[PDB]
Amino acid sequence: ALRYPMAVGLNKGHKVTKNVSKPRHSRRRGRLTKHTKFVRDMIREVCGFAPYERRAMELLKVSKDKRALKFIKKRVGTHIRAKRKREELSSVLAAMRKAAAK
Amino acid sequence: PSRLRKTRKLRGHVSHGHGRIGKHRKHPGGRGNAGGMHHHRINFDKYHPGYFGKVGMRHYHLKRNQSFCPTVNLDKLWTLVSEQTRVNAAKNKTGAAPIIDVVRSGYYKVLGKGKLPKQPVIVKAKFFSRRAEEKIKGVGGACVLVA
Amino acid sequence: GAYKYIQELWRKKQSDVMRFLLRVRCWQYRQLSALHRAPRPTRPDKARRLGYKAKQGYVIYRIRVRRGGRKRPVPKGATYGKPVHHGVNQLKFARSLQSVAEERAGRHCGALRVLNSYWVGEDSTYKFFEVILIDPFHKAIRRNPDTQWITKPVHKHREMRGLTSAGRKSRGLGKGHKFHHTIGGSRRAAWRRRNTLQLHRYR
Amino acid sequence: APSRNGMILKPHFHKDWQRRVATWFNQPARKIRRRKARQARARRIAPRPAAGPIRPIVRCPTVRYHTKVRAGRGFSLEELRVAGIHKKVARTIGISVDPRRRNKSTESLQANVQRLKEYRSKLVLFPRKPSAPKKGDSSAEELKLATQLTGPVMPIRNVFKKEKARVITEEEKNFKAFASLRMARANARLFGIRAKRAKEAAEQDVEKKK
RNA sequence: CUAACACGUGCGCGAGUCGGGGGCUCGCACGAAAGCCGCCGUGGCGCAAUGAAGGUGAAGGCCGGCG
RNA sequence: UAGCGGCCCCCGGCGCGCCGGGCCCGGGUCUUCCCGGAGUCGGGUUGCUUGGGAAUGCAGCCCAAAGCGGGUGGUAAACU
RNA sequence: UCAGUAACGGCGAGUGAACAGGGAAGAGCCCAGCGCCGAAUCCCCGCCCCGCGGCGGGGCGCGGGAAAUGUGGCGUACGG
Ligand SMILES: [Mg+2]
Ligand SMILES: [Mg+2]
Ligand SMILES: [Mg+2]
Ligand SMILES: [Mg+2]
Ligand SMILES: [Mg+2]
Ligand SMILES: [Mg+2]
Ligand SMILES: [Mg+2]
Ligand SMILES: [Mg+2]
Ligand SMILES: [Mg+2]
Ligand SMILES: [Mg+2]
Ligand SMILES: [Mg+2]
Ligand SMILES: [Mg+2]
Ligand SMILES: [Mg+2]
Ligand SMILES: [Mg+2]
Ligand SMILES: [Mg+2]
Ligand SMILES: [Mg+2]
Repeated sequence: ALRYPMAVGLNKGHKVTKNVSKPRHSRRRGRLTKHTKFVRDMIREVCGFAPYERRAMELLKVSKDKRALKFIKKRVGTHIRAKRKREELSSVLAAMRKAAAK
Repeated sequence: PSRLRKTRKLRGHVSHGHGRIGKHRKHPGGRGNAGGMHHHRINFDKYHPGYFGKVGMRHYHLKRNQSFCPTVNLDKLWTLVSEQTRVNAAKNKTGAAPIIDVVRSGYYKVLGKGKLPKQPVIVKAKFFSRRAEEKIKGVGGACVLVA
Repeated sequence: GAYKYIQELWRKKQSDVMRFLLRVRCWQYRQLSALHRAPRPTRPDKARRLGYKAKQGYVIYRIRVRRGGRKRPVPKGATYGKPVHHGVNQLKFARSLQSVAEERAGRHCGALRVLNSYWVGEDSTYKFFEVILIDPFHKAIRRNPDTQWITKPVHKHREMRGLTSAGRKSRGLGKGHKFHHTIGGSRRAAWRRRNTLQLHRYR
Repeated sequence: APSRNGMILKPHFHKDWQRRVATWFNQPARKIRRRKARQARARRIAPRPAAGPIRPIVRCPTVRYHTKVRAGRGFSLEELRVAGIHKKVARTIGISVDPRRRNKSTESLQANVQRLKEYRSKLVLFPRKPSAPKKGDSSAEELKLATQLTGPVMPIRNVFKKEKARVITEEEKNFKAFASLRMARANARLFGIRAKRAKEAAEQDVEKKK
């Protein structure tokens, strides 16, 4: 039938072709570089872990996952950061277990 | 001008048009809107009902530009275009109808109030009302939406 | 280069290595006096980042500031007035301890100009900051085109006028909906612009 | 105290407003000084446009004004690159350039490209050395007719396109615009909850089948 | 005295009205005035109200065609 | 006093020429590499401030980071 | 101008911005880091030549020092 552009609805808005372009280089910040990963893992290897990080690692080792999440959230702050930190600590624990087994 | 003011005619009358019993003191009733609920309650209730209290929801970061939506009525609808347009459409025989765009003239919504002259019109707008739509259909014409 | 490694190290302040270092230094700084010139930066990377260059005319002063808040200097209690102003010993200073340290260094060394400062250690009762100063009349900087801005008279006592990086943070300067209090130069300017009558000639 | 009848007023004169009062007795002098500075700069830049660099076409960023067209801050790098202008040379030959602006669409980009090409076709470029001209330069004869122009260069216009009067067909006379708007509003409002209901109905059907 | 509001009065224009801010006028005795802008009416007030809001948004009366 | 009136002195700015000194410099296409600011952000609490309202901004104390990350999207929270 | 508006307030007295829009003006840039160049960098003392009342330019010094715990050139999010 008739499909007139409208100011309301799912497809609201004046129609116009949208041109693709390379994203601005400023959006690239935070992307992990190979050399930076090398440096960060070297520094982690020489330094170690924070006391709260190792306490949370013990909690994950005894497999109290909810306790680990709650403790990390309290110790660090936001739930998103807590989830990311818990995932990285579980990855570290898995790597350590695999190395010990092999 | 100070020439025409009441003060000039008031010189010599001790009192200055403010009474002898009750003088002209500083602030007999309190400053500003004081005593709105205590000793000016009668006046406030008699002349400004609904002054005290709360009602409705709070909208924090209000932006009037989102809600900007000027309106036009059908009696004014033919004034958007020139008279020569309307008369040419009137004495035209091919049945062609002129196109009136209210967004170009700065209106967003068309509301149907007035009587519409009997000739086809292509009204294109952003928002319409049911009565305006039915008026346009009855007079013969088309309603077109734009974004 | 080695700097990146250093920086990633200093970010790991809870590691035992850095913790031991910080403990030892803090002990040394506490043993020393309240304000004294350090021979060289303790954080070469941080001094680099803030603007230090290892050339003649750049000096670094290490200073300590007593920790805590700010209690109201009133005789016993006696902050006479309405109860809303009765507070004495839970108030907080409007400027940071870093800014206080920079201003103390600038006041002591009136012939130099403060560039920036950084944190080097702390304890229960002290905070230790190293502050970079520049001698504006040394030829090594007066003949360098890109650093001779600091030799202009306009840049006298930046720490006292709140123009350094640490001092600026307390002024509430920013862009966006969070910083409407300082549209214009500052809070003073915004308040002035909002609190005058523009009595036009015609009205 | 309130009189018989009237409006409740809230005059904002409870501060020391009389100390901060901005009288405008220097308004004509300010206008004269601004004028004098304007003509002084216009004389200073001898053949160059008095207004300044050309600027681009932009749309106002609001439902209230998105139908209008402004003069922007400066041309963006995508437009300069596709018009064949170097970002550093544009500023010194008279094109305002900013790098912040993006280009979501293509119509605006093409319009500004046309604007830049017209500006290149129209400008007269003086020799870098008055004795010997160069390749990227204008010949001598039209230099004698180079003059300052007043106002903005190629001023912005909001041009409206007429289409002629059309004849009605029955196809668009059966279009229920008001009903269409109402169902569009309803669909936009109920889209998500309908999706969730469809999802739970699907998982319930899967559970029943299994 | 300034600002705000209300009402009454006088004048101009009138569904419109108003340059107050800016600009153009060889800046300058008066003149810091006066004139002009009209694709400088942005904008204000008015032309539409109602609802807390999502929103909606201002006549109809007679004959022929299936009382 | 008016006057694109006169005379004298001094300083400047703009152009022209000479000597000496520095400078060897750009654009497009393809291939390969590289790219970021920490006791800081952020969280809790306390106090002040703001029109900013389950905290606008600032500061003290405690906790304290990440790298497809981080900040913002004016009502607290999880998912997207 | 938005606007005495959104909002705050014994929600009482009172307080109270911002975005968009039109104008005045209009100008953009530089480091650290990441890397590449025999530290390729800078300050000062002695002698010679120029003018020196805003102490500079050129040359000669197996003259001194700073600086590798990092000076200079390329280079900074618009990518290089
Ligand atoms: Mg009497
Ligand atoms: Mg009385
Ligand atoms: Mg009595
Ligand atoms: Mg009185
Ligand atoms: Mg204070
Ligand atoms: Mg902060
Ligand atoms: Mg009375
Ligand atoms: Mg009255
Ligand atoms: Mg307060
Ligand atoms: Mg929300
Ligand atoms: Mg109003
Ligand atoms: Mg009450
Ligand atoms: Mg206040
Ligand atoms: Mg604005
Ligand atoms: Mg302009
Ligand atoms: Mg370097």
